[PDB]
Amino acid sequence: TPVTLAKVIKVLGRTGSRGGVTQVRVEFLEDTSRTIVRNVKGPVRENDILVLMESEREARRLR
Amino acid sequence: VQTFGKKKSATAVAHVKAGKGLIKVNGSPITLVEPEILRFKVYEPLLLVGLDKFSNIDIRVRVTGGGHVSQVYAIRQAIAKGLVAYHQKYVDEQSKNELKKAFTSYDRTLLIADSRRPEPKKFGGKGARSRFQKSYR
Amino acid sequence: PGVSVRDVAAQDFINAYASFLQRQGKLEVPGYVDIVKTSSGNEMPPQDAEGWFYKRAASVARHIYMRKQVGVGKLNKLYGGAKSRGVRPYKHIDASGSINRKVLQALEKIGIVEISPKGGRRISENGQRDLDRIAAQTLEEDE
Amino acid sequence: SLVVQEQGSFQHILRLLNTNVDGNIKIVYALTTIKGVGRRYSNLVCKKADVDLHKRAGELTQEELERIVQIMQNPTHYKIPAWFLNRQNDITDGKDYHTLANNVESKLRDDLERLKKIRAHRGIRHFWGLRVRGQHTKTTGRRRA
Amino acid sequence: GRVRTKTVKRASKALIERYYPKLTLDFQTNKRLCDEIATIQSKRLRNKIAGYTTHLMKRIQKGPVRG
Amino acid sequence: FTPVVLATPIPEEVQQAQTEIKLFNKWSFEEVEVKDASLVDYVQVRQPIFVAHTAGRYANKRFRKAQCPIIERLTNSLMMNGRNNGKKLKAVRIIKHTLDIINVLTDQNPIQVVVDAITNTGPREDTTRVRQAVDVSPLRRVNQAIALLTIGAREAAFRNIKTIAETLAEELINAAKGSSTSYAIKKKDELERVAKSNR
Amino acid sequence: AQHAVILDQEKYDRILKEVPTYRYVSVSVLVDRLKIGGSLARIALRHLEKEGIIKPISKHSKQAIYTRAT
Amino acid sequence: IIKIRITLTSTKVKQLENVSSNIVKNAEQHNLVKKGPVRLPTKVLKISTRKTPNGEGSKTWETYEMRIHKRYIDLEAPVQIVKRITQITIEPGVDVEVVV
RNA sequence: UAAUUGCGAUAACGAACGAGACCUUAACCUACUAAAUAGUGGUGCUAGCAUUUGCUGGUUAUCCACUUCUUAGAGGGACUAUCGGUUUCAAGCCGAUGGAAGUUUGAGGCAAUAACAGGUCUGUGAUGCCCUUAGACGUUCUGGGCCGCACGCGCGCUACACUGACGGAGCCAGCGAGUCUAACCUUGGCCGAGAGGUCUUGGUAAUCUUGUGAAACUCCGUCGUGCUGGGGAUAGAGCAUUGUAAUUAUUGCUCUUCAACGAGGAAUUCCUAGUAAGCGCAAGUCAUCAGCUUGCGUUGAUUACGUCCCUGCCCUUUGUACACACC
Ligand SMILES: [Mg+2]
Ligand SMILES: [Mg+2]
Ligand SMILES: [Mg+2]
Ligand SMILES: [Mg+2]
Ligand SMILES: [Mg+2]
Repeated sequence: TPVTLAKVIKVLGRTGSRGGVTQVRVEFLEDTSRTIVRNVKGPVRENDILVLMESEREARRLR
Repeated sequence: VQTFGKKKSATAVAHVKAGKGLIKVNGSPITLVEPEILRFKVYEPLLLVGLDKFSNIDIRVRVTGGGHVSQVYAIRQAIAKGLVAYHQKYVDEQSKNELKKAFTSYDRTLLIADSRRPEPKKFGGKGARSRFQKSYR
Repeated sequence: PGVSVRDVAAQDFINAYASFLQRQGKLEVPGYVDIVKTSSGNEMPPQDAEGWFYKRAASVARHIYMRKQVGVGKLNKLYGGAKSRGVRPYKHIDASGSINRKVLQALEKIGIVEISPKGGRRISENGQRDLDRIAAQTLEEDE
Repeated sequence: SLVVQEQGSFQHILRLLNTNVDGNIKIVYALTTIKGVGRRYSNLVCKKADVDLHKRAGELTQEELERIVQIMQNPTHYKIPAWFLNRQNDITDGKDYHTLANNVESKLRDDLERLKKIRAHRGIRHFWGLRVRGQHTKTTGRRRA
Repeated sequence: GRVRTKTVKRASKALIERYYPKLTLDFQTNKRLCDEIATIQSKRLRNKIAGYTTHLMKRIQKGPVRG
Repeated sequence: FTPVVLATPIPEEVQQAQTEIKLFNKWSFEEVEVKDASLVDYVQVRQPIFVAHTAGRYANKRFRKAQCPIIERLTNSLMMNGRNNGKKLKAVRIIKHTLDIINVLTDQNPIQVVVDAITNTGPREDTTRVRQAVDVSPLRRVNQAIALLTIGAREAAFRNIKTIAETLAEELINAAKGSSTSYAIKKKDELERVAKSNR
Repeated sequence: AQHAVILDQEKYDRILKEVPTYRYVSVSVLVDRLKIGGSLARIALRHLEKEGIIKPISKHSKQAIYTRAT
Repeated sequence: IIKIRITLTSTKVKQLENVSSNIVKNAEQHNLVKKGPVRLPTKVLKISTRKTPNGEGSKTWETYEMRIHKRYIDLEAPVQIVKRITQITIEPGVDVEVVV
């Protein structure tokens, strides 16, 4: 399984029908000059680092 | 000289006097507090500041009022507060601050009592918030 | 070395005093042993037919040593537990009064416990003597 | 714990007072399978028989089994109190029995049959199959099958 | 929520309106002076009023506020 | 080392508590490090404790749960099934026995074994009902690892000879070694499996 | 009655040459690896702890933690 | 000089304290020796009842409280100025019992 | 903002109710007052152990001093205080520190205007009308019934076990109640296996019951994974208690019998911290009868710190052929 880690530099807001998912602007630990927006289920805050099984999949909002 | 400690409803009154390192809890030694797993909870305010560290004090506590765990927490707070008060009154303010700093950096309510008290039960259910099961059909 | 019953807490002292009452030879048993449950809230007799009366005696003697006078009703409340009332909720039930009274009378006969002027049974002089001897023996036996 | 080789002296399921008893269960609870002896009666009987309760029923003895049997059939003769018996002042001789056979049900059916013949309410309820101890029958014990 | 109601806001408003050459921007002396310069019927209400008066003093020291 | 004495005799096994490199009543904390960088700041070794019964307020704030000792979090999760609600002394005894059994089998610093099991069994990708594959927060990863480990131990100890302490020890050991014989690893693998099918 | 109640001597070597191949010994281990039933696994481990190869780690009621001797 | 104990019981704390303070001041102004006014814990005579006079509606319960406060002051005083200090206390709502 | 809470905006200005404020209670106060109805030390007397005077003990008319624990009066204390950040421009909000306590500090009590053909005429010597009023629908007495069982539903208790049952031993609460015209709460002694009986005793109660020696829980053992020592339904026999009266078993106790139940479909409830859950205790009813309720304490999690998807609520805009108002 390919290795990639990232770190929330900004928490955008809640999304999902029930508000359970949160959108995070995440910056990859390697090659820190690039940011992708991801959907994370559990509680997150700033400078908190996530593991992404898939690296490049831009998360959109969840209607 | 006289201090106390409380967790929920148990109060533990500790007398710290001039003596030679004798630590009684209900007339028994502190080695016999006996929940058999929370004995280090009452050992902790001795192992924190200094393991023996004291041939000069005598601590006698008497605890009543709660349950086994509550009483253990009350006595563990009482003897810490007794050491702090004895050092404040007699030994020196520098050493009092020095041991207060360790107790508070390890604080498990060693010096400040836990302020959590039971919430009153309200009608329409058992417990403070739990309600009786509601049926519609 | 200034050893009291309050120096060995709960199990070593009681097992050791029970063993001492066993080896003392005096049984003091009423013969009800092996038949009785020790509480109406119990479901079975004590698992060790021989020795449970001695353990009860040692427990009662230590209990009276640790405090002032104690009566049969206090002993029944102390030694009674919760009762399984079937599909009904549990409830505390007092233990058997006859066994507690007879064990109090046995300690009275052996001079471990005496009458209190205000009621109940109080540890006696030789009571404290033997209890403290057993405590010091247990302490030096097992640190 | 010790040498328990006992190649030919261990017994599997046995026979005891018209009831097959498993010898692999400790003696008291193995004995409880006979209709009429429960946990407490079996404990008292096995302690009046001077039998070691800490061993299984299959290795007890070929004599202690009959000692237990005779103590059970005659409880009051081996210093076992009347209040420990399930049949005291039975209905017709005043003696205290402890029915221990495939006759617990025989005594039960004699009681039920005399209650039916006297036309008592309990007998009538038993005949109808309903509850007899005054329980509410509106909601409980519906299927009973 | 810790929004002060009108009975606190206007009481502090009038207190600051007629007692500026008076109690400083410290709550401890503000409440003591409120004890003498106002008939507040509860200690909790007096504390609320004094705290809002102190807040108003502190934000007055950086420039006048409306009203 | 310098086991000086006072009137109440307290054993030297308790007088050797902190004169030297700190530990548990039995087990070192300083030689415990998280297996990865994602779960640091959410596993809470060092601070060390003498017993997993720090009856502290960790629920009045959102992330104060992250600063509770991970051993005590595991104890709290063992406090479950409803019939065992409360019974914290029981759960602490179970944790002590579990750590002892882990130290017996491939000693490997049972605290380190526990933290490795948690790090291995935290689900890295889950699904939300919109059915959509979302990522998992580190705190949620830790909580789901603890829940999966404790639930697997519970359902293994249910209706079988071996004790809850032994089932917890086996679960934690298998999870730390990262094997598909553990309930928590199997469940994490299943969640990550049907998350990629809902990407 | 299911297994290993009283007899346990047709391979009575399995209470002695059992110490290798595992470091953890308990009531449940004795039941699980087809040697003893838990009815007497407790007294078996107590016996061979009194004279035998296992040394106790915790020795708590309703539990047992023993390990092979070094 | 006879030793007497005065027990004051009332639901109204303000007038119970008025009586207790009148007694203390009278004992001081008559130069008596008195053990201070002991305040035994107030008994909250609570009663729980159903608000509805029938059986309909949400089961809302209602707790009523009667707080009874009790005080005893014992001292030593001669007959005339013990009768006068028991007859000075006729404050309404406070029950006063002097026991010798 | 919890708030028609406020900043403010402004054909409104100034007010009233509601919210808040308030009151009760739960947190703290080595500060004040004061306590053989609370407690602590030391002197008396003084059993044990140890004997260089020390540990633990009893001394309820055995002294003195004190109020840390307890009690209850008067008060103090918190006002989101201080410091940062961020707010349009403030109201505020978010962090950290200090603090006993920073979510209205926690929990309640009280709680507007309009209504409902909501419930109650079976609480009322509240009550209109109608009915009945001597063979009564008044009232009383005996007996029965309200509980009756092919079955459907709601609240629950006990469980399905080893995170356990059983046996010993450990031995820890809080809220309360209790009898003088008299039979209430009962300690202690004795008898009884038990339930219980009997002789006394204390208590009109911070005094005695009562430290309510509660239960879960803890330790050490037996059990050993099996409808098993899980479970205790059903039933038989006997012993007691309450009561004038226990049959349709009041309840308690002893022995015996040992059912379903192997964690429960679709559905559905309650709940965010000393909370859920587990655990028992007091009170209410009460001669007797808790699986109920009202409170109380003991042990004490997991999860979340959000959203409007479901079910609803508030405000605004909008459509309406609805006004008995989308049933
Ligand atoms: Mg017990
Ligand atoms: Mg109607
Ligand atoms: Mg009815
Ligand atoms: Mg009812
Ligand atoms: Mg329609």
